Amino acid sequence: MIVASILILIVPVLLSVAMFTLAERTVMASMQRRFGPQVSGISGLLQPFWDGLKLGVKEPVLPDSSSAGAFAASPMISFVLSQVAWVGICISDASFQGLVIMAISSLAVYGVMLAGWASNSKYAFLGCLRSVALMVSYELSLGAALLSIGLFVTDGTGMKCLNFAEMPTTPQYAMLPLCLIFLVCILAETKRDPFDLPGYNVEYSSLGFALFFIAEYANMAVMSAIASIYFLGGFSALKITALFFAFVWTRGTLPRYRYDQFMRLGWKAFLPLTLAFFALHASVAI
Amino acid sequence: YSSTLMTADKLGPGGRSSVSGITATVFGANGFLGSYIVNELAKRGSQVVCPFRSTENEAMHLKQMGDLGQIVLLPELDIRNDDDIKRAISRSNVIINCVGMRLQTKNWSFEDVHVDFPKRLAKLAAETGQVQRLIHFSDMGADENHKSLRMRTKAVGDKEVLDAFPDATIVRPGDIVGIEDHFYNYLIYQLTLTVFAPVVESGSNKIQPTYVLDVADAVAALLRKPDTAGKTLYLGGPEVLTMREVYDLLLKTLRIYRDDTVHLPAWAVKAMYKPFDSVRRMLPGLPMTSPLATEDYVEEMLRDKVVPAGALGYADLGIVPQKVTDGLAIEPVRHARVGGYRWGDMSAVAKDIPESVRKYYNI
Amino acid sequence: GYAYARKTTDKDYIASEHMQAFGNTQLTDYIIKTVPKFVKMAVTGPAQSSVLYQEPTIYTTPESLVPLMVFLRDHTNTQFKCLLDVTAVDFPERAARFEVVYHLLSPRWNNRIRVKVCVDEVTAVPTLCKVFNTANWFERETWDMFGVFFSGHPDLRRILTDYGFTGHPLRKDFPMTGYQEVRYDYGKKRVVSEPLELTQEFRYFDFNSPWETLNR
Amino acid sequence: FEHYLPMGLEYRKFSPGTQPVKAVVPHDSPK
Amino acid sequence: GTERRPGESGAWKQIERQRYASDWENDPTFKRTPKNLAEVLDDSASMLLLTDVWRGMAYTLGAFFDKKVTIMYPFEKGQLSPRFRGEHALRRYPTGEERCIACKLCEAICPAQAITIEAEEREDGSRRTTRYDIDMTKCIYCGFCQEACPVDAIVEGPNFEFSTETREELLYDKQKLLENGDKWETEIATNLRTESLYR
Amino acid sequence: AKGLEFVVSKVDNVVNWARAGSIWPMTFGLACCAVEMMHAGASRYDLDRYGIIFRPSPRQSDAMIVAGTLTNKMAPALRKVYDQMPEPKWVVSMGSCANGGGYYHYSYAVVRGCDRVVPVDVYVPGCPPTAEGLLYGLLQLQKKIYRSKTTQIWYKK
Amino acid sequence: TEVLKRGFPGMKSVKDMPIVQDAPPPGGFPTIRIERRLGPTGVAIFAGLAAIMGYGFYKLHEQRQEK
Amino acid sequence: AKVNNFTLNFGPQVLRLVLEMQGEIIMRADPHIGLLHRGTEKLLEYKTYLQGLPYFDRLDYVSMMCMEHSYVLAIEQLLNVSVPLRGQYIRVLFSEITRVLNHLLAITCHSMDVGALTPFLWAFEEREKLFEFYERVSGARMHAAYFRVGGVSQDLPIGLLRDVYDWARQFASRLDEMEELLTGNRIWKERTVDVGTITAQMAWDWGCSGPILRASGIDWDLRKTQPYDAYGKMQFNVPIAGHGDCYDRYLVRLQEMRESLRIIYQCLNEMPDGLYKSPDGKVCPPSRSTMKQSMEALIHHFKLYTEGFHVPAGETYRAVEAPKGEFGVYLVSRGGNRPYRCKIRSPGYAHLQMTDVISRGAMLADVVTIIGTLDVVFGEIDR
Ligand SMILES: NC(=O)C1=CN([C@@H]2O[C@H](COP(=O)(O)OP(=O)(O)OC[C@H]3O[C@@H](n4cnc5c(N)ncnc54)[C@H](OP(=O)(O)O)[C@@H]3O)[C@@H](O)[C@H]2O)C=CC1
Ligand SMILES: COC1=C(OC)C(=O)C(C/C=C(\C)CC/C=C(\C)CC/C=C(\C)CC/C=C(\C)CCC=C(C)C)=C(C)C1=O
Ligand code: SF4
Ligand code: SF4
Ligand code: SF4
Repeated sequence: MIVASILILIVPVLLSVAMFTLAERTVMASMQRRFGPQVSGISGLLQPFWDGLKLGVKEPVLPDSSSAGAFAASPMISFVLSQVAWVGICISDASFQGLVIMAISSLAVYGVMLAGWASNSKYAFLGCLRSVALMVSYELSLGAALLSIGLFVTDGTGMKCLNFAEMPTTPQYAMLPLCLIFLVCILAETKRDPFDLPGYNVEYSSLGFALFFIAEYANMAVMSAIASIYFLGGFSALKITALFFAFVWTRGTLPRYRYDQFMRLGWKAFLPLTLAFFALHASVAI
Repeated sequence: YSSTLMTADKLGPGGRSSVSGITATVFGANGFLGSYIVNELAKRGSQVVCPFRSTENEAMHLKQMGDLGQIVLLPELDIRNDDDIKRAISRSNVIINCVGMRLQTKNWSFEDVHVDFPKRLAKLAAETGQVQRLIHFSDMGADENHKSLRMRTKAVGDKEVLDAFPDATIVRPGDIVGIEDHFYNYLIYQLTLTVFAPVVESGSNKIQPTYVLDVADAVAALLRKPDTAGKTLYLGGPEVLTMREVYDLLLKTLRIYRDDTVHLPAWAVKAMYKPFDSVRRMLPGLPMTSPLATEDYVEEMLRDKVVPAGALGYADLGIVPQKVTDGLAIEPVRHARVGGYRWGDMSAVAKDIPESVRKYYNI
Repeated sequence: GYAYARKTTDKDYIASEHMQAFGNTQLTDYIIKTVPKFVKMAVTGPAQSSVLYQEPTIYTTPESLVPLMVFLRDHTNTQFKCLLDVTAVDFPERAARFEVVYHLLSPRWNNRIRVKVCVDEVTAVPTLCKVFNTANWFERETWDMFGVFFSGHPDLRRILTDYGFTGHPLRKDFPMTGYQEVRYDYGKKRVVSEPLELTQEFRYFDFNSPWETLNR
Repeated sequence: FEHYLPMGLEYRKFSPGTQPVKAVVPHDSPK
Repeated sequence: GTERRPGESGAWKQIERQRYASDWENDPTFKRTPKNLAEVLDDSASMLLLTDVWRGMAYTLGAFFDKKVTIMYPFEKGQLSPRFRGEHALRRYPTGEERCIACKLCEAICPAQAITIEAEEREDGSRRTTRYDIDMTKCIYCGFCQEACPVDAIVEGPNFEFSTETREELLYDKQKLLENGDKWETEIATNLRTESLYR
Repeated sequence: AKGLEFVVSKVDNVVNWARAGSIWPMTFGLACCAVEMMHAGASRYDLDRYGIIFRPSPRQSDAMIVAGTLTNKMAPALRKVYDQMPEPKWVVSMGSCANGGGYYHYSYAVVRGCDRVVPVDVYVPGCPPTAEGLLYGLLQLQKKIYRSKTTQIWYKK
Repeated sequence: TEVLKRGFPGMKSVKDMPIVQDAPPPGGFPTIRIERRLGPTGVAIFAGLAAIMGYGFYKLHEQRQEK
Repeated sequence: AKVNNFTLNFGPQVLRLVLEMQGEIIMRADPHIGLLHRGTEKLLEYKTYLQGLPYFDRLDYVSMMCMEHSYVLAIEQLLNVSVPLRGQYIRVLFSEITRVLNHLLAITCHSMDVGALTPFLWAFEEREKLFEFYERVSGARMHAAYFRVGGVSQDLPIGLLRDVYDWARQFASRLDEMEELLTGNRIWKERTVDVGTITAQMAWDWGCSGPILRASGIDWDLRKTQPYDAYGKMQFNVPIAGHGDCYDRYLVRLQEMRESLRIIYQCLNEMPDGLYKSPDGKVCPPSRSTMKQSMEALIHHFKLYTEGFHVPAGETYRAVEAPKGEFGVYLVSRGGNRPYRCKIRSPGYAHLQMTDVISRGAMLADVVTIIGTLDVVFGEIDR
């Protein structure tokens, strides 16, 4: 029954990832006064499936100067971690569920760094360290935000936890600036605009590349569900769609930062703000 | 006919825009050897007609090889149909056969490819009257008394070709090395990517490998010399090697420090390869199947494959063949070594190199 | 560094009367009288700045090109601060077949001038890199195209042509299509240079009338 | 705020091959 | 707005300069220091809580709900004019005789040398071409040949959709150019009935 | 036999529908013709509507669009980037310069056609071709992809 | 020759030849905008934010006591 | 310590750059060019003066008619040819349409290199409208070959000024909605403010021109100091900034689009009736009706389309305020129907030479901003 529940979870995750990448193309097109994919299937509804099948019959490039095992292992590790994080969202009852998902998302750094070590490109090694530095820098603000969230999460028996079923079903109006910081931290983790300067998958083709992008979009959906649980009073389909629309909307209208600019932002703005909010919420919670 | 083939219509000094006067049909032009032959003919200003069975994507690389109008591409070739063969040779004074096979399939057997098609090709070539030369390719180990089926069907087809077209040249090269070959590539796929590499007996059978560019030059040298019509030539490199020596050279070149080969008796190798040979028919042909995983390869490994004494070889064509073990021929296998090819520390010789060069290379 | 924005109103005028009269009429005689050893020949002709005026052309030796250019940059009446280009023209009938040409612009008084040096293939021209910073790439291009060596340049190397390119293409005796051409070889697996062959050779049309009077 | 994309007949009402008035182009001066 | 701030400076020399000296207060393009409480709250609501990102977001959301400028090719087309320079073509008189008389003016004016012409006299004494080639891969589509022709024989027609799969299909000889003219004759005549008022 | 051949033909139909509807080209914006290729990707013509995504790396690229003149200095770099694309791949030559040298055909510095360096599937004529003409050429390349039958050829080997 | 092109029957002088070209309408075209044309007070924004956050903190206190 | 420079190769895929870094800070930049050098200066010696005119469209192929202008003016000065009034007005009007096209592409490609994708897609539809204006008068969307010696090639078709006025009536709104995404945005400011600063002395010492020169506080516009055609009649302002910034160049370029709109509106109301070509029949070809009815016109048509006019012996340098700066042609005439030497001066060649002194002290993510703000096209750089 656990294997059945996990496969029944896995099916809409992949279907949703295909529909997310189509919806990103089409919403980005509608903001730019065009159409986006319409030809490939009726209303363009077959475009992600033909992208996946095109990459399926695409030639796998295995460079004969790299280490083949780590090269194969990097997108597998990314994909596996995304699927495991989704299972932790929906098929768990653990006491420290948010800490579990934070631990899983801290493991997601390895696919980037294994891709940087494996492929023998000069600037893949240069960009992997930058991407890892960005993700590493914003993980701390995510953790301090979780500290602020957990100060008010108590179940019926009186025990404090990070269990998702014990979270309240009303929006957390008291933590609006922390919610905004959380959303920009999600944007920084997924390497989206305005942090998309670093790429690391420059040597990958066919289904290894497809695994990289499925992992990226599934991680975006994980973080969207986490933000909707923590701040928006629950996990729902409408909230997932609205937050995804917001992320595409921000990608349509903004330019990106330099490397040192978002490093200064994450180490001089977001971390002191989350720590100061934690101290204020701890003072309130007494 | 004699040397009017190479002289009578030759216009221009011999580059891409010149005219050599040769109209040639190459069967199996998208293959390993055929692509090099088509490049050799077309770069001197010859019209080359290329029929093919495969998809156009696998034949697109032949389109580049000649000037406008000189590479002719005919898709959907069916060699059981005489109309396609008749259309493909209808303007050619040279026919070159590179069609061959290594494994049997439920649609194609060794006799269909090595016997029936060369016989019908030689007959249709002799019917036209304008074909002055027919170059047929066979193997160095071809023999009617061979236990391997492909060598026997090749020798039988050689006999049929020399019967139906009496001035056809039979060419019998050894193992051909190249970037896209079937000799070092499968041996490297056997040294790596497998738990163990079987070697038939002691590996003391002798071979004479040769380079693909030398065979491509040999075809043009045959087309120059009128005496070579009706003859049989054996093409082999300047070194005679055993299979154990070839394996040792590949293991030294690849920089592998663990000999994963094991020497096995021939019955054990045949017992290994027997389950995937009784099921080779009723199957359309599978990808990534080695041509060394057959009993015919085991029978070939129990014999020498060298140039016979007194035979016509490279020297009668004026060609000094290149070495196969070292030089440009061994450079592709040097790219598959552990870690990468790479230069080195590059600091002993950068001592008296000028100023901007060391900083450019960050030495 | 001149022509700073000073008037906040719309200006309906170009220059002043006295300085424009001096630049358009007296500048040739002025340059000849003040620095006579620098000038060997002068032409006053159809005016780079506008169709309505006249402007000078100064001929000088290579031994005094740098002091003349420093004088033309820094003198209070001739403030030629901008060097627009350096180029060459080939005259194969002359003993010294090259004319190196320098154009200058004066933002202070809305003027322009042209400076010429005549050399052959083996006489070096002093560089103007220290006087004008744009002289670097233009001298590199002139060396690339004509083979004029500029002595004292920091790094005189070719800038426009191919990597192994020997030969100077803008000479009159260099062919339009050149000597070599480029193709991909399937056997060598490399892009290879070969001697030139053309499918259709270039057709030269000789249109020139035997009654025409203007040919010089 | 002026809108991009004008509607029907508000821009390029006549195609250049269906000019509504014949054109008389001077090619020489009367002098 | 185009105003500057100490801190929003993109470089390091100016960042070091603004935090160690007050030379930026002399420059009129800088935003001045807030002087009272309400100005401090306005500056903080500018820096924190964004509100400059939000104006661009409101504009792009307005564009999301606006009209689109995409045409559905090949069911819908763009807009061109009778002067448009497309595929070259050779023309006839209404009787069916060729207009071309082998004057070789279009071959002389062609800056690409894309035209090759040979001629002799026809069996009825007429002056006509025996070869008229246009290398369409050498052509630059300038229209100078159309200007040089004194009998309106060579034109650039209104066709732009003529991509092929082999390059030998783009070396036009005389017969194909006459076939193009026989295809496009009515459209070419309609275009030339307007463009003869100007040329 | 009839059923399995019918299934194999439908596998070719689906694979060709996928490959033609997911062409990811690589941009060589060498010259003039690149601006018309930018106009093809813009909101009026919308190359993204047909499933076309421009990719920066050759490893994810399905096609090459040579849009501009090719010089002797640029030819080995173009060849090297072409060799790094994985199979199956196509080449679209755009404009007179890439087609046959064009206006620079008799120059000492220009390759007379990108045919001389790489093989080409579809030639688009013009100097420049319009963006709509480039759409016509890309739809023709899609038609060439539709006529391919890869698993039917493999089934009869 | 120009009289053959633009002249009309009964034209007395060469100065009477018509001219019909692309021209602006009588009076010209109307004028257009050339230059650039262009929020709430930070006190108001901070007041609304403080009101929302104060309501949130009151709800947090109430749910804490209920728990 | 004794820190050696780390070097980097930046793009075969047509600018090649060899950088040196001391960490995250660049110490040197060396552009390697010639990947688009097609030898057009040699090929122009083998063409007649009309034959070599479409070479100039393919130098700065974002701004075509402005490249044609300087070559035509250089020929006209040596020929002593006067242009009629309507042709001068048409040349000014289409030169300003060309400047608007170039500035739209330059600003939006710069903002796309920085990371903002929407302004590109917004501005290219306006670019499509101005391409339709090119096509309606020349039949080509880009390489028009419209400007000729002594005037323009054809007259304006009836109905063009009506549509140019209808576009100009809404272009200010388009530029306004363009600036709402970029001008008051902190990310764009933090990318552009104080990046790659150029002072006036460095601008004149490095041969700068165009909107670079105006952003460093220099009042120098060739349309106001050395005017050509009817630019002296035009009433417009020169925008001036004083930091030498990327941000200041962006603001100057937007204001220059406003001023080009002002000149376009003035040309739409003062367009005169009359000749658009010079009446010298020994330079300008006759009309097609005149050629088919008079013997002298047919002789002049035959000779002007084969041998061409003979330019008298001499030399000139003529320059135009092209939208990237000063574009100039040095024409050397021996007396024939072919140019003896035709040197082409491009502003982007001089602007790209400055990347060694402009990128010093910057980071890797600011190189693309510097390259984008110099406004370079390699057709005119690599002739
Ligand atoms: N070292 C070597 O490789 C040696 C080769 N030879 C012989 O020389 C020739 C070289 O072949 P090689 O290129 O080396 O290996 P290939 O397998 O690459 O040659 C195969 C060619 O034959 C074609 N072909 C095979 N079967 C058929 C068929 N039934 N109908 C139509 N075409 C067919 C293939 O087309 P498709 O691609 O569609 O299958 C391909 O073009 C062969 O005859 C080989 O036996 C001799 C000595 C050694
Ligand atoms: C601008 O952003 C974007 C990109 O750049 C970042 C992109 O690269 C892509 C293109 C890449 C894609 C779509 C690859 C990632 C997605 C995949 C592979 C889809 C996953 C879907 C699955 C597993 C379900 C499909 C399988 C089915 C239904 C099974 C079929 C089985 C049978 C018929 C038996 C897109 C669309 C995009 O927008
Ligand atoms: S349009 Fe131009 S390139 Fe084409 S044939 Fe005519 S003159 Fe030659
Ligand atoms: S097409 Fe016209 S210009 Fe060309 S040769 Fe014929 S008649 Fe003369
Ligand atoms: S074909 Fe024409 S438009 Fe295209 S790059 Fe060449 S010159 Fe420019």
